[PDB]
Amino acid sequence: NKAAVVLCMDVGFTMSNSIPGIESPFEQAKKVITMFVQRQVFAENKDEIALVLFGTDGTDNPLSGGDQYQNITVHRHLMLPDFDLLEDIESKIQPGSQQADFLDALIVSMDVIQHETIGKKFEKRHIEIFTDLSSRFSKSQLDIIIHSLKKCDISLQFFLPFSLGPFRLGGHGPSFPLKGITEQQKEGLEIVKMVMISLEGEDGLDEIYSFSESLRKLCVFKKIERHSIHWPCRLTIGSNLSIRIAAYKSILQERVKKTWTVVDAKTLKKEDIQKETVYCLNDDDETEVLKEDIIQGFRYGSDIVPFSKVDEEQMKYKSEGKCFSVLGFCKSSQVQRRFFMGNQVLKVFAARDDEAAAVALSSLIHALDDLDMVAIVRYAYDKRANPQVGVAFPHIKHNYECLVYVQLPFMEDLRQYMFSSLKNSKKYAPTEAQLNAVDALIDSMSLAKKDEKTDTLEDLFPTTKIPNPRFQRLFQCLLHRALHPREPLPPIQQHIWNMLNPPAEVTTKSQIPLSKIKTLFPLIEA
Amino acid sequence: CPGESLINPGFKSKKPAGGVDFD
Amino acid sequence: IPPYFVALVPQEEELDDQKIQVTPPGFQLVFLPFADDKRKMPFTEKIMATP
DNA sequence: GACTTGTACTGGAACTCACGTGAACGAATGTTTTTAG
Repeated sequence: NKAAVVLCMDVGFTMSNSIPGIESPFEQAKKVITMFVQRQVFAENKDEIALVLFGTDGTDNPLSGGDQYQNITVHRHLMLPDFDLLEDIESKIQPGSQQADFLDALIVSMDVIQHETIGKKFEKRHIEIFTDLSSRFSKSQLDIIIHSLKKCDISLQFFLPFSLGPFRLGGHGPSFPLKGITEQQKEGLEIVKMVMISLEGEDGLDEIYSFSESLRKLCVFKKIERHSIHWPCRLTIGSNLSIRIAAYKSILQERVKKTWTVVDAKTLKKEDIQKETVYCLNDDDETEVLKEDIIQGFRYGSDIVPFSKVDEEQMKYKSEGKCFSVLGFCKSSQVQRRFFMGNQVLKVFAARDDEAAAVALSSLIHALDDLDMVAIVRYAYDKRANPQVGVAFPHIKHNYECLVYVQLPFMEDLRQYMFSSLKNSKKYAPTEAQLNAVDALIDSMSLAKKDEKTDTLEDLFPTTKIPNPRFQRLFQCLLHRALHPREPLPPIQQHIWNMLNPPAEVTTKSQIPLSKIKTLFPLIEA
Repeated sequence: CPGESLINPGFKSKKPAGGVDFD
Repeated sequence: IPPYFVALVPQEEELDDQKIQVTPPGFQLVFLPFADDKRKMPFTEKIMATP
């Protein structure tokens, strides 16, 4: 499953206008595109990327017939990204001295998508445009653009310097204050809104991001990310009732797919280094014993009991693999989140294409939701997988419904520890002033706000939408080392810290209560 | 202390695992 | 080691009729998944069930 | 002052626990190529 992405970028004079105290839009767009290319390259994704720049002095586009579609250059064709693209983005791409509209650039991007994707099969086609919307443009080709986009199945995404005192990139705050926007910018925003509505309906509004917002949203990869595989099984409620189901891994910790290979310092080759493991007895002679002369064993309280691998396999617990059986139903209040185990969460839907299984699963989910119940079930990936006991609870949304499954603990997996009570201690009991100070601190540091007469909490620091900074740090360090072999690693990028920190308003409001708490609470290190 | 395992002092005696017992 | 966003949920002491602690008082540390820790589910038409 | 015996103190190593990283095998599924009917 491959994809084609055409990145359209403005390099005009307006993009270079760096307002004091705010980074220029050109730099923010460069950072966003660099992040996208880093993710695409270092992830070893088989995705094709092309780059079109509109606003350059020259013209290097196929549509350069006469005096139309000028100041547009196809910097890179539709071929796999490499370090060359990153190097060009970083150093040898400078702002142009001419201003060009984004409509002819978008037409050029569609033409590139159509022509290049003639000898290759691509499941998805995406076009991303980074522009300021501060250039004159003509609407004569809007209808044909929309028709071509709809016919060719091409997705669209817009990135602008402004979203729909101090300013920080990815700082969970206002990037571009709404004081100074030019009229042409308003017209361009309205046109972009019209195009997005005409393409994806009302859902298209959410696809108009901002550089600062996009730097901490992972939105650029939304339309190219691959779906997880499905695990098919049969949910069993008895011995004669079965519902075909498919389970996906809704949540799973993401690790680094690429490992580190040990190489020799003098020569950077892994074939000159060999790693071997040896076994020796408990004798001064260090007698060597072959692997075939080794037997598995276990400790039995100061006594060693030999236990060969074949014997263990013969006598190990055996069960019928690939089972999803409902042990029973219990009140949801009897299952507590603190007891959740495992490292994954499963989302169970009906089978691929069948109305009967969907109806049965919907009936079960609705019954559980109405009765306030969850299903204690037995889960086993396959014959080898160790069977586990888990809880499946309904999850109903306006657009879809499913069963969320999370593993549950065993009796020996629970640790019984005793902790001294704090509410009945005469030495650690806080005073009224201390409680008031803590209450003031909590009030002054609320990450959720109440909306205007609608009773809908709004999250000010949605950490769930923040990408993992480790991957970005690793990618930036790898790129710096590749392009600068003879320099040390650079410091952590500022926007990473900005996105990893809360809004400055919270700290500003919390300054006073924190000082009050410090004065009231005496803390001294031992 | 009530509910303290005789075998291992300091740990409460865990009840035997019953399983699924329908009401 | 990379940092992780977590939530400290208050946990009040609870005792049964035997007067033996079963839920110690303190904070519950819950790990909040990052954006990349999630996965995208395939689109599936929603079919309702009759009463 | 030099040796011996007995007692007390104490920091380092052994052990355990828990987590992260990387490598290998097999199960289950899906997909592609080749060959007999």
